[PDB]
Amino acid sequence: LESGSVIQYGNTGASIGNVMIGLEEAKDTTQTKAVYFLRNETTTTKGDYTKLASALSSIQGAAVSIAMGDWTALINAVSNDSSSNILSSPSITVMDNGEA
Amino acid sequence: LESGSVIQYGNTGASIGNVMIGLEEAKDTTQTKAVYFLRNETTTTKGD
Repeated sequence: LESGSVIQYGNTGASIGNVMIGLEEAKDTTQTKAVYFLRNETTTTKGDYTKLASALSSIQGAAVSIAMGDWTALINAVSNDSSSNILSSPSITVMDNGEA
Repeated sequence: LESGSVIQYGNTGASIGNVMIGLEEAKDTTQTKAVYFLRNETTTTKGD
């Protein structure tokens, strides 16, 4: 994020840019005025988790981030299996040449 | 939550990311101005 460099794949249910930006917006911020006649008018503000919540909403399986110095590697991996088995038996009794 | 790492499964009726974020938003927060000429203008706020 210091530059705009990404190796991005949108096929996976998680994009690295959205994850990184949402992580950034969730940090605590200090707007220190230093309007020095109140010499040190700082402030603190808790971050917002909306972008991070939206980024992780569709993730199925493993999505693990590893930081190694101004470079983040996101690994995604999942395996899905499903089975279905249905039996139905309707029956009716009629007379010859009649509709049922 | 320090990173974005999750091993998430939505089939279950509970997703870990939503649980963790909701737990975080329910904590007590201190917006300490330290606008030092009231040297220590703190505040406290109950979580949602």
